[PDB]
Amino acid sequence: RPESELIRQSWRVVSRSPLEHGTVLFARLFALEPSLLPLFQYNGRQFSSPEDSLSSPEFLDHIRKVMLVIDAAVTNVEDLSSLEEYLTSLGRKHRAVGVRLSSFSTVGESLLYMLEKSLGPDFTPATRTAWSRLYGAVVQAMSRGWDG
Ligand code: HEM
Ligand SMILES: [Ar]
Ligand SMILES: [Ar]
Ligand SMILES: [Ar]
Ligand SMILES: [Ar]
Ligand SMILES: [Ar]
Ligand SMILES: [Ar]
Ligand SMILES: [Ar]
Ligand SMILES: [Ar]
Ligand SMILES: [Ar]
Ligand SMILES: [Ar]
Ligand SMILES: [Ar]
Ligand SMILES: [Ar]
Ligand SMILES: [Cl-]
Repeated sequence: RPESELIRQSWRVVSRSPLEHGTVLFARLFALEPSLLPLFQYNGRQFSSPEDSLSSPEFLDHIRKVMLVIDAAVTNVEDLSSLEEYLTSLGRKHRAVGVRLSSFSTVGESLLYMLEKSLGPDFTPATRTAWSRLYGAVVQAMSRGWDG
């Protein structure tokens, strides 16, 4: 398709520095939905503030994990059924830790935000539409993990 190369092309520069870029996504995510912060409980303890999360190795390791799942979705953009299985399980786990399926709309806007900010003029409405569709495919697959 042409959408696939829009995604592949947009992801290139972001994918080279995954923690720097994922740190934008999370900072935006906590700015939109502060109530996500307490859901990371490493040694059953809660982050008081967003800048607290950024000092946590485990938290930063979760940013890399997110970005690796996105790298998988970009990799397999033309055949996503393969990931469907993993993604339902991923969804299950995120129900187990306290994530409300509604919070993933905030995730999508954070991912668009981060991409818009690294691409500037290159993130065209077509690029936005391409990502919104891929992210949608991801979220359908993970939401099976709440039930469906
Ligand atoms: C509101 C958004 C999210 C919250 C609060 C959240 C929270 C968590 C928590 C608490 C864990 C277990 C602790 C840890 O491994 O670091 C986890 C694991 C994970 N998260 Fe997230 N998460 C969210 C979104 C995402 C998204 C969007 C992705 C991927 C696209 C993702 C990928 C993962 C992965 C890969 C793991 C490892 C699970 C496993 O295989 O054990 N997370 N997340
Ligand atoms: Ar991320
Ligand atoms: Ar953050
Ligand atoms: Ar991962
Ligand atoms: Ar993955
Ligand atoms: Ar994703
Ligand atoms: Ar999880
Ligand atoms: Ar996320
Ligand atoms: Ar994401
Ligand atoms: Ar998205
Ligand atoms: Ar995605
Ligand atoms: Ar997917
Ligand atoms: Ar997602
Ligand atoms: Cl490259």
